[PDB]
Amino acid sequence: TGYDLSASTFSPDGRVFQVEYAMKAVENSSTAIGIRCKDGVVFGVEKLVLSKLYEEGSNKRLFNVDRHVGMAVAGLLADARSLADIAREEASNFRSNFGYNIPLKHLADRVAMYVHAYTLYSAVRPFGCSFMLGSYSVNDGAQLYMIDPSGVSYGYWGCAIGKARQAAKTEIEKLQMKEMTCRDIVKEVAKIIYIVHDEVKDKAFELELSWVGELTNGRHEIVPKDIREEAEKYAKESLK
Amino acid sequence: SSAGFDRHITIFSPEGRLYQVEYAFKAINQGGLTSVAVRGKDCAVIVTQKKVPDKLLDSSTVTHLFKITENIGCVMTGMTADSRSQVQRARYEAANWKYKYGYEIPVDMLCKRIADISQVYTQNAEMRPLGCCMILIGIDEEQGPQVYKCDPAGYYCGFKATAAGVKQTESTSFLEKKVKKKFDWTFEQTVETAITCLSTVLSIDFKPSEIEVGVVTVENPKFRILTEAEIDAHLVALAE
Amino acid sequence: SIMSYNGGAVMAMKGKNCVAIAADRRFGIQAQMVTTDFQKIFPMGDRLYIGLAGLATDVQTVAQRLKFRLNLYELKEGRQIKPYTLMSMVANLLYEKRFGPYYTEPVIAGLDPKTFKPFICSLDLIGCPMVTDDFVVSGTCAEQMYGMCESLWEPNMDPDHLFETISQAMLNAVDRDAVSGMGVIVHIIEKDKITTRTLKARMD
Amino acid sequence: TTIAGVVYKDGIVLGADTRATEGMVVADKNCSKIHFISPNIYCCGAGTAADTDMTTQLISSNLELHSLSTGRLPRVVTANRMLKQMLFRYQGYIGAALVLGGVDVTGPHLYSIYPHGSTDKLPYVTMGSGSLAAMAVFEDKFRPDMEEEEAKNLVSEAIAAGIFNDLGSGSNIDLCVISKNKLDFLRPYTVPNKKGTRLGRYRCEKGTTAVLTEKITPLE
Amino acid sequence: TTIMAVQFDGGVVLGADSRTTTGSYIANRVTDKLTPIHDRIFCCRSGSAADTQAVADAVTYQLGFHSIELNEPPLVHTAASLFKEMCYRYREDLMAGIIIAGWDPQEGGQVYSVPMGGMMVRQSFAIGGSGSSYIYGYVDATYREGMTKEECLQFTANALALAMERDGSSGGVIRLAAIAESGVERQVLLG
Amino acid sequence: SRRYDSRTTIFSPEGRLYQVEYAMEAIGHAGTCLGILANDGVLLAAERRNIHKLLDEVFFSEKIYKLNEDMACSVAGITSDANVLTNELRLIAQRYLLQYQEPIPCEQLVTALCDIKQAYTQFGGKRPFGVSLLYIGWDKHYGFQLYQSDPSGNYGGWKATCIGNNSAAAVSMLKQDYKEGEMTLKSALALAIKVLNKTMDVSKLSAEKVEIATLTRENGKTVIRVLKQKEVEQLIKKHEEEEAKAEREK
Amino acid sequence: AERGYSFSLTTFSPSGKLVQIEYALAAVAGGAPSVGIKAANGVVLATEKKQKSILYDERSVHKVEPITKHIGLVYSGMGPDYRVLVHRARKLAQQYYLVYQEPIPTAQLVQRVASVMQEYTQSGGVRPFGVSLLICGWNEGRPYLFQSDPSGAYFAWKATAMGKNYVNGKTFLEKRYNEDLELEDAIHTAILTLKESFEGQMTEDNIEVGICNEAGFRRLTPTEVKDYLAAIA
Repeated sequence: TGYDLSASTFSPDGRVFQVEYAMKAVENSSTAIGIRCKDGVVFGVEKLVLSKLYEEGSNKRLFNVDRHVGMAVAGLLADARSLADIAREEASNFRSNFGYNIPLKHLADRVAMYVHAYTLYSAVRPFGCSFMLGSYSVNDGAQLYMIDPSGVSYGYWGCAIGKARQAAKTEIEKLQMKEMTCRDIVKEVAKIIYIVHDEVKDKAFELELSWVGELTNGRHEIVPKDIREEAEKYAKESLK
Repeated sequence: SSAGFDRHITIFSPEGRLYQVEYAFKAINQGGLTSVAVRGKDCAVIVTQKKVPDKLLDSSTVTHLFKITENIGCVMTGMTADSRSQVQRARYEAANWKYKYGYEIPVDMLCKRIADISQVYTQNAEMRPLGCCMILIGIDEEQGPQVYKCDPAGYYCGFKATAAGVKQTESTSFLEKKVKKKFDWTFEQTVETAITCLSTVLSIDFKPSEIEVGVVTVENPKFRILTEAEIDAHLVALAE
Repeated sequence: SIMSYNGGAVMAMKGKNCVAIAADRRFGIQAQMVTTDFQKIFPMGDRLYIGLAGLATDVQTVAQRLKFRLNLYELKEGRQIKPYTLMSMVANLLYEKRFGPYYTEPVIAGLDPKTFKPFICSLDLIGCPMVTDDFVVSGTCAEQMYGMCESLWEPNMDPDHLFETISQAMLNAVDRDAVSGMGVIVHIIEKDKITTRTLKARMD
Repeated sequence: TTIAGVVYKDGIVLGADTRATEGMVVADKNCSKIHFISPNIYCCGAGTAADTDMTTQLISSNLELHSLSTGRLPRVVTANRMLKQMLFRYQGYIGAALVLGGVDVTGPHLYSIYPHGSTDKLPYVTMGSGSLAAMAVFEDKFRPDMEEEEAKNLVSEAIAAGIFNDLGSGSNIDLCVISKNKLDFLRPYTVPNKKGTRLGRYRCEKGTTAVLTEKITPLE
Repeated sequence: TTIMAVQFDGGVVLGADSRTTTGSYIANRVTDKLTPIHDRIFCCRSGSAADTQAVADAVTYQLGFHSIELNEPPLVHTAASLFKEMCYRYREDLMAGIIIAGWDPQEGGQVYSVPMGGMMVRQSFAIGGSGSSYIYGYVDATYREGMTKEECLQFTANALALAMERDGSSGGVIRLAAIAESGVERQVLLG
Repeated sequence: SRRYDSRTTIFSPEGRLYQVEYAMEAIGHAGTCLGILANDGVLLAAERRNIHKLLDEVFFSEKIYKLNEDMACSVAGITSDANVLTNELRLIAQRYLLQYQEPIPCEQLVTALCDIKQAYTQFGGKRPFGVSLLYIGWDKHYGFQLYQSDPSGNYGGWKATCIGNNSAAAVSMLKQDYKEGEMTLKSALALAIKVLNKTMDVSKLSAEKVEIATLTRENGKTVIRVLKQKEVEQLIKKHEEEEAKAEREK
Repeated sequence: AERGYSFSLTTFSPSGKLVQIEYALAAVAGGAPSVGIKAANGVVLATEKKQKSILYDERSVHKVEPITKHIGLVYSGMGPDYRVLVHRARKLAQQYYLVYQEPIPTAQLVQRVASVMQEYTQSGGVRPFGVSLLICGWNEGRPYLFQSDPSGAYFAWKATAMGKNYVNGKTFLEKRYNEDLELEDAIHTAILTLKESFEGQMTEDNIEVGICNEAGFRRLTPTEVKDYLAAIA
């Protein structure tokens, strides 16, 4: 009876209703996944199609915060760009006072202290964005971290948010991940990406893919469709 | 008793009781973890564990062991989101005392300065009480080791051996009879009794890689923990 | 100089069971006199006075600002004011401005509220407390104050010899030296009664 | 104004002159520049008084909020870093020229406080106007402190060295014994300087002075 | 006053004088100019002692809270960047005599000189001190490339002795500091 | 946060101040004081709700609190709630002496404190002061003056007062006692004794439970006479003989 | 209205009584017993600390936290908000000590703290202190024992008691303790009234007796507690 009003108050069951509503708020958004190979980290984003809707290559949830770091985000898009600028401004403070690459561990920790703080106050509101953080460096290596709206900082080799299909991360164990060079990895993930998330719910869709690792020498950028072209090349013939 | 909107904010009750604060009792239950503290003559040993629902879990990132100072470490319970925001505050005042004072830190009264910030969290108008539970060890000159477990009500608490949490109530029941009587405590004696006190609760007794045993003993005063090597040897030493 | 602007000399001499304090009545700018009826030493509490030597502003400013904090301490606690409590009360007031401090030579000589035992002290313009076991002298010329009194003051001096010693001391200094003059007021207080006498000085 | 001291095995002995001069005429003939930092820590004053007095009172007030945090007994490393911390925050607008010493669990330690905030750890330090005379005795005659007593004489030898050499430090010798268990403060220790006797009786008898106005105010 | 820093393959070697003189009078006969920031990161200080201590205490607090939170090796180059940013903003107030020389796990032994201007630059050797004006020709000749930690203690002793004996400000007892993977090594030499 | 606000400051629909009406219910209870006109002096008396005899009574003046050596104020209400206003007005009375050097008159002294209690009622939603205290003193213009404070921020100043609960039988008697001033300072205090003896709950006129402080106008000291309770008992028995003499008529 | 910065939550009941402040007295009543006695030379305090489990050692946490070397004190009821005003009183007692140069009396600690404690209750958004403080010490040669309350009202009692059944222990301290007695006799009846609501086990760690000497406050170790009370009273 109103225990979900103030974000600064607990609940009769001893948890935060504001976070419980924030966890499923990210689930209604389209799927954005991530995975890390040995020398690199892979990102992906699904783009839903209802009517048209608009130009392809628009408002992609894939963003680039820093040289070696990138953003695979889900949920409300405007709240993601705000966290994109905060992570960009935080990356600007590190490159200024220090001048080298910001470690992914503490970069996620800075955002972990932010996302957690907004959930504590009833004035502001929690975040409806659950994103993926991953990076690779020559002196660090490939790490991937999963951040949740509750403010828990941690990471696995892979995680999945967005829509509830979750079958696109199943075939990854059926293929070589840490053994592969991250090159063929791009086209190996996209097979079931097309199969599952059936066309009954959404007639058409579109896929974005991004990668950062050794082949780019630590740089992060979205893999072009024309180069190396084998991304969507092998994806169409792997549906069976 | 409750009257008006008092259910929707953090304040007292018509009977003088509390609701929000007492809903933080089960705030640890969602994490479902356990931490028990045992202290010896020259040594102090902490026992903890972690849950691995998926093989993608990384041992380093999901590690629940937190190190405040080289000489003095710590551990938390409950939801790990609220704990991390208290980690830097435990590091903050630490470095403040290392800088200004220049010695082994308030091994006794440090829980007062931490609980003060923890009380500010509770004393704020609208803010999350941060129900994470702080647990510290200690090292002093010719005082032997110290063990301290703080709760997020804003008070300082610590003793020889203390266990508080979900299932920690049955763990202290064995420690009361195990310590006295009359007995002494050696290095391996405190490590062996870390499992037996939990053996009165659950102790599924599986591969030690999931459980983490914190240990501090005075030879080199610096706190530290081994990896997987002799912890299993201390697990097979207690069982003959 | 700054202290030589308005001039003035505050001489406080402790007796046996009593204490005496004296200050000149001359008020003027540089060498030009204004009025001889100006009052420098002001009553503070009961059977306690304070000498002031310096800019007449800081004489009136401190004494009024001291009267402010004077009562506020006595109204909270009905007990008395003590010469020690009022001593640092001026020191905290003079320390309010570190690099801007007021220019004065405060001399606080008053009896102990508990017993007849007298007490004397003198503070620097920056708030530095200082105490002596014989006398405290503050004024323009320090040669006549320290030279005379060291050969005059004695360990045991009754109110009869205490007032007459500082009397001729001010007579010989004013009739010879220049700066001070135009009358000198003397406050000699004891446990039984308060005595105030005004010494005769040259009018030129 | 001269302050000096040396450190022995189990403690420290500090000393300072009692003469405080303002201008060409001595202002305060008997003055104690040793100030209370804490039970086991004492510091010697110099330079500007009211500046260092309010300083050491605010320091000790902060140290009353500092050492008492964990209780135990006050270390100097607590007060040490605060000096270089705080005094540098003002960039040396105030001044100190102080001798800091105390007996901790780690043993006795001495320091020299400078107005800019720089503090150095030395077994012997000399500050003030007579720092040249107090250093000549500490510098050349220094020894590894051995048993207690001989170092208590080394301070009195250096303190008296600055009194008889530098004309700025007159009046009385001061000595303060600071050790772990035992704490002794002896003032005045010795009075080498004396004043000549009066050439006669200069007392002025009554009857030779006229009073313009008299007032009698009886009390209770 | 006079400070010296030399880097070999497996670390760096530092040295400094002891006697420090304010004006004609000697302020302190024995003074350690090395600053124990961290075990792997040291520096040599000169000029104003009060300005060098607090800035070293500030970075110790800044990096200390940062490095302990890192649970990572004490990177030397990032620590020297804290001196680079502070000495640059305060260059119109503070005087910077700090030269950061320390061994790093990833980058090996490195020396970073930070003059009064606040800039940071890496060189094979570092020079400093008021008495270094006479040894400028001696340091540009006797110095060799690819030095060994053994002869580094000899070469730094040759550079300090000529500066301490000639110049009046520098002097006292010679103290050297050796930094390598084996840890901090200090010694006292004279004559 | 609009529902959590109880609209303390904002009025009641009935035209009354909602917070002040419940405030003055505490003034009708708790503190009990009195005042009357007297020549060449003024008297004050109060009865303690702490009157239980287990106290030390080492506070000397308690309900009688003396703000200045020349001025006292009888307080009715919560002690520490009033103690915030005491030192405040004490400093307001002291800052007046600072820029003036002349005793603060009673007129502007009351209007200064009533506005402090009013500021919390008009804005901020803060808890208003439930303390109603009296005022005594003397000035070179209007002479003897009596005043009262109200929680709403108004000065309740008159030449008589009824505070806060009992004294009832004496209240209407004070209107028959309305003859203005007299002294013989012991005669006006004798009238105050029949008030304390007759109208007390346990009666008996307990001496340890009440304290009488009188201000005597004197040039220029203005001596305030604080009775030591040694001369109160003889003052109590003074009018008890007169009260026994008053009943000899009928 | 206005900001939301925590305006006062304390309102007046139809009878004029305080709402949340009187509820803080329930925490004092639902707290732990604490007693003190002002007699003759000095003041004696007797508190009660009992471990809820056998794993608790009383040698670390101390109930008595003296404000000054000559000033002791104890408390009743509720810790978290208690240490806030304690350390606040440590900073506040310095202005009187620095400016007036004097070992500030307990009466001035009462006037300053209870004024801020009353201002703390007037400020809303925060729960009032549920701690009833017993302030004691020695000043001007005559000691004092003063009792405060969550509302800020300060009283003075020869022998006072707080906590569970404080009205029953107050009558015992009214009868068994009267006039004034020596500190040794004051410790006696202070433990006897503490043994009233105490359990059937009394050891050195179960009760701790503080005493304020004319020479200034001295906190007695558990040694002297087991020596005088064994054999309690």
